[PDB]
Amino acid sequence: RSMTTIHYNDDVDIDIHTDKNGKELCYCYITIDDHYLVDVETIGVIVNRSGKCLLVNNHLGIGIVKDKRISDSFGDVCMDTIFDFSEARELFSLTNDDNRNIAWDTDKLDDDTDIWTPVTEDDYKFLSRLVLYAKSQSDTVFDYYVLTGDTEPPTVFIFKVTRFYFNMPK
Amino acid sequence: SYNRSMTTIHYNDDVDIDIHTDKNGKELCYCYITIDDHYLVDVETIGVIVNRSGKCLLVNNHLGIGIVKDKRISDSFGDVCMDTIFDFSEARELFSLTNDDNRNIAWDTDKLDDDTDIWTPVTEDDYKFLSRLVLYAKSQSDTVFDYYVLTGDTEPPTVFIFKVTRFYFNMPK
Amino acid sequence: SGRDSLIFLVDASKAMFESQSEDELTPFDMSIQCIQSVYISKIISSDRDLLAVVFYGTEKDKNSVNFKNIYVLQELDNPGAKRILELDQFKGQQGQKRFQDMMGHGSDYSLSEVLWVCANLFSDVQFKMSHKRIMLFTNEDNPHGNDSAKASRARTKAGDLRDTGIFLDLMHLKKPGGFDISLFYRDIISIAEDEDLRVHFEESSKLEDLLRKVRAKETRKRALSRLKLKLNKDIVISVGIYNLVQKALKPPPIKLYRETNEPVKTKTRTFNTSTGGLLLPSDTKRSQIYGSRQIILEKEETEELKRFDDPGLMLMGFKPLVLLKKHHYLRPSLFVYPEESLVIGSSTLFSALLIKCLEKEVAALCRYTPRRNIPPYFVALVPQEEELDDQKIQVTPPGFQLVFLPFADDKRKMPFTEKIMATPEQVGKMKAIVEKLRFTYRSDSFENPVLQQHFRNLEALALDLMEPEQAVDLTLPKVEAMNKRLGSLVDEFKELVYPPDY
Amino acid sequence: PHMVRSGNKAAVVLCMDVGFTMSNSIPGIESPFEQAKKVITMFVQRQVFAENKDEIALVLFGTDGTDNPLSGGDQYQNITVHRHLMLPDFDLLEDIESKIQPGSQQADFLDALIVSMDVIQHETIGKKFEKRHIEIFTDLSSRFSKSQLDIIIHSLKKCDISLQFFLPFSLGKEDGSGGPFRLGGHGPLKGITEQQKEGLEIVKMVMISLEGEDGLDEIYSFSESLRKLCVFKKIERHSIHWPCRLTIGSNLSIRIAAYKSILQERVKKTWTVVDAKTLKKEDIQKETVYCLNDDDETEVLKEDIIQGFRYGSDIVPFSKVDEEQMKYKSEGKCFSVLGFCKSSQVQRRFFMGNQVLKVFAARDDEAAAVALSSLIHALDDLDMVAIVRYAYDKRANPQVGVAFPHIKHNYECLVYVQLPFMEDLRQYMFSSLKNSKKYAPTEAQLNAVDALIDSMSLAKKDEKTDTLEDLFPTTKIPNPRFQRLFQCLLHRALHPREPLPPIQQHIWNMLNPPAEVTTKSQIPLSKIKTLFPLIEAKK
Repeated sequence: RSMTTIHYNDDVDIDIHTDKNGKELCYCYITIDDHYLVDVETIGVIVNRSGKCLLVNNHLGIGIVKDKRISDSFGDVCMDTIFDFSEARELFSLTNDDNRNIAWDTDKLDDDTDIWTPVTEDDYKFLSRLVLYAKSQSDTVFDYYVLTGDTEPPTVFIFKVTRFYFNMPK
Repeated sequence: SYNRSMTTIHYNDDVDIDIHTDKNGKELCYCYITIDDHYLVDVETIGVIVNRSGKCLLVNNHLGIGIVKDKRISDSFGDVCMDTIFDFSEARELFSLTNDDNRNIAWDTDKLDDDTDIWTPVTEDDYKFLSRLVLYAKSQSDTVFDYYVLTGDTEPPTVFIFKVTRFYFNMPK
Repeated sequence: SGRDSLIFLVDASKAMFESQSEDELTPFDMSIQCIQSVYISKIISSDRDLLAVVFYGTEKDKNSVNFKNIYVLQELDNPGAKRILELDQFKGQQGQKRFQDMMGHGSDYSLSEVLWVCANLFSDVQFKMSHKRIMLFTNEDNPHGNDSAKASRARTKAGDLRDTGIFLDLMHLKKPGGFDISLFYRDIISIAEDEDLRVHFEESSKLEDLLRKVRAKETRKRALSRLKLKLNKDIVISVGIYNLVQKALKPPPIKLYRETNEPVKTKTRTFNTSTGGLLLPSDTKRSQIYGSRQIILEKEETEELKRFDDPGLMLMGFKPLVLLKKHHYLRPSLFVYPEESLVIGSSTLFSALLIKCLEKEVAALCRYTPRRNIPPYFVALVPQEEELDDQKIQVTPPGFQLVFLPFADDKRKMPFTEKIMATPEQVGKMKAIVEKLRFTYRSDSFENPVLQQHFRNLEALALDLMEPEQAVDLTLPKVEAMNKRLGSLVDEFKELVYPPDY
Repeated sequence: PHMVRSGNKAAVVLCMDVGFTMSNSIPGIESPFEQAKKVITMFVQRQVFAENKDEIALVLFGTDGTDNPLSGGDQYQNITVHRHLMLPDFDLLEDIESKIQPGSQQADFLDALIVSMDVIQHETIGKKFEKRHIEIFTDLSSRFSKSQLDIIIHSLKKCDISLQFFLPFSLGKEDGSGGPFRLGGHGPLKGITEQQKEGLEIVKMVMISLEGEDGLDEIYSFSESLRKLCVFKKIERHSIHWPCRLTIGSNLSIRIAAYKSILQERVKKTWTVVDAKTLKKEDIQKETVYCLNDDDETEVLKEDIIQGFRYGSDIVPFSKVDEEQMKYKSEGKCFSVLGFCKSSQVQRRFFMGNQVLKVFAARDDEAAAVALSSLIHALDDLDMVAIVRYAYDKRANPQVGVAFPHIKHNYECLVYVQLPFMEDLRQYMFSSLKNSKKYAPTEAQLNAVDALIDSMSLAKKDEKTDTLEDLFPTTKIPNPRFQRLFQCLLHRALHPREPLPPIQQHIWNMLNPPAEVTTKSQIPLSKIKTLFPLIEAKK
């Protein structure tokens, strides 16, 4: 019943679904629409049920995974990643005006929990395969996400998001 | 399993038709559309009906449903937006509207076939069915919607965001 | 009036095919390229004129009355794709070969018959006349020096055409030994009374010079408005306002009927939701919502709250030019010229004001109201002296620059910044870079890429051809040449300025 | 182009004197109470009709009552807080118009400043404010105590509260003093009393302590406040920066931020066409009917809107075009130096566009600042400018413009202005007037014009220090349309059954040159009228 399967190691395989049904982690492959303030085109994050985001790819591969950049929300990832200027938080704040989350929509976020972080080479291979698969599907299947900056008039950032939900073994 | 994805709307005494969420065999799509605040937009709600050929029919607005009597049929959603939501005299013959991802408001990437015909109410129970559909869409517009993007070729070009609630159905023949 | 007519008369004698220098364009090719450029400009500007190209000095003929050595390649019609394609076919070395093959060069001609054919072409048009103009593209200064009978008839016919209303113009090209107008012409070409007696264009040797001369002398100047400049309530003179610069926009699509492709001429109507009838202009009002309050005014009062002064220019004073800042630009400038047709004596006062303002280096601060019920803007009339280049082309018209001045509301605030200076060595290195990257700037050195691409696509579609070939943008910097010219100066500047860590 | 700002609000306390002496009359000048009312009304109208988020409080001192939270008995008396920190509305405007009356008492303005400080300190706890401002409208004709002065200055510095002072008179030095008196125009040290001098000294020293030498620039008169934007100077916000990299070649890049320096201010709201009786938009249906170009009256469906383009004498339909066929693929947002050229080659008459940009180095970038300073100084020393390619984003049409250096004592930057393309130039020919025998002016006419130009000079070389002074700087004058519109809107909101009032006299005064130029012109103007005959055509 799994929508897709990715080989993790010799023993176990990881199931990838297009819907959030009893799933812990969500990988989002994001293409940012052209804005005069944004210097980065595409990114990729892993989000857990608490909203914690780990950055995976920045159109140069999965090499930025080793830096282990963890943010409390997707807005923080945007603040620290996609803007060339220094103090982005001093100019505006990013939020969704419908209280929607990039991965869980209008669900209840869980309390602060530790984010899954790759350790072994099997994890790195799995993320490489997942990023290639997400890039393959990005041209056909994706949805629209909107963030709003509290400027006068308000700034709108449009994202094209491809989402994949899955779980890691204990 | 407290949620519902398929509903039934009764048309007459014997035939009651189904309203789905996915386009897995449907031909007609009703779109309930809302526009956020902007400095060039003054119309908020516009409802349309779209076929697989891309032909669109204006159904309802802020004044109710009695505008379906006018039978305003256009060839694209951008044309309807420019005709109705951009009624400003300066904005009439000013620019155009397009989607940069080649994605339709009803069928997304699906190809549009050659135009064959346009469905339009002829009877009196058709108006009741359309009113029921509009009411059902408006009841579900506060939590069930998706984002749609159009680009206006102004100087510099602007981006318009729409909240769309979509319902797919087949009208019996 | 409104539909100008222009006839391109190109000589086809043997001298028009000698090139002397092997790297210089043939005069014939210069003429063909100039005409084709004029066609492209007319289509791009969407200007509805009538153009015709006629050759004389050929063996073949196509004119209505079967005169000798006069071919009418194109009659008077709006510019289009196929005419430009044919002219392009005549272009180049192969174009010259095919031109000679299909219309031979070298024969005896008579200018009287050529001008008669051109007059007949002007007469054959049904959509009014307005301005009628003929341009000669020749490099022979004495065409009938051995036949005085032809020359006298040519002068008589030229005088008759000038009396009818046709303006004859010369585009003399480079000739070995120079071109002398006083030999044969000056008895045929049109001279505008005493204003255009002297100051005639020099002979053309390059394509850009000839194109500039052709465009300068066929475009009729159209005034945006004809305002009044008032020194006070009593002394008022008449001036014309012009837009020497104007942004070129991509033409919007037109609506056409499916039955027959033609304009629709859309109309707007006001309807009532309840009654369904028409609405009189006095049956509606204007509203504004502020918070939870509605403010209602009639249309007349909405116009009245914008009314300050009558249209025209009111003189406020005279201010030194050093007090005008280059970084206070607001909107594109206009041009002010005297108008003698409205108030008599305006030109003398205009000339005296211009002379004295140039002598004293002063600008006239005035208040500007273009039309009725418009609030005023402060403008500066900066005196502008006439300037000509080596070809005697007017590169700068005499008159006044109308420069718009910002209000306090148009000046925005800058954030606080700490001033960081640079050491003299870094400034010297950057000076070296600037010197290595020097060129000469001209106001007509760049073309709009979007317009060019749009019209190339339209031209390919109208000719029913395949996809065109994209052209390299001329506003995109040539990074490779810049890098080769700079060399290691960039590395040295980076070593002096950029820290190794960042 | 449009202005995009950060989204921060400000708290402004207007401290106004309503005491006895600020009501005196004189044959030719309005009382200081009325002028202060005019300035406050201007400020509040702009705030209300621009729909800003700034919060305004009003504190009157000199009143007959006492409504301040620091009264405590026999202390801070005759100080009323007429309006607490909230968004301004039409109730405040009505209060300023015809509900606040002159008092019959006197109050120390230092105590009023203390009360205003207390209002800011205690009414901003639960909210966020980027700037805290106090504007004081007084005449300095009351006794005051100097005891609390140091505490006042320390509190102002600690809490970061700015001050502006507005007085019936000016702060000019050696002005030289000078028909009917006009208010708000561009053209009295002996007319002030000793108490006014002492108050002025205290105000000057407080301003110097708060800011420095530039603090004296922030003491205005009621007359010049109506013809300036001074009341909005400390609550203005700059635009969000445009970030990019100035590239000279493919190996030299400088991180830059561009701000809008000049941008035309426009009315934010249009007029909605509504029904005469119901006063609602829903009763108006506007439709476009083209039908046919002939008198046939045949029903036309919207399915026939296919449209097409014109290439001269031919039509290319939309049936043969594609969306991706005709689209200039921009290389992206860029600020790239096409090259360098002499300053005299780029002229002002060819400037195009509707904005001017100021280009600084990126914030917190020492290397970028040094590199940009080197470029600016190299351009200034060699008298050169940069011709650059400018693209706002991947969708905006590319532009070609000029960047030229701008060096001042406190900052240095580049200035960008758009330049024309070939298609934007109209090559007209005009007859020479110098070489015209028909329109050649005589010597007497030239002398008369010279006299007129000499008599209408709007500049002066004062102090013989080779310094040229402007007697009519129009770039410091606000646009009269906004004030006229606000006045008419307020009159319609408060007096529905009355016609719109005429234009205020001070608007006319600020749109006209000083009266010293008029008669100096009138004599040579009369001389010129005789020498130049101007007869209107009688066609």
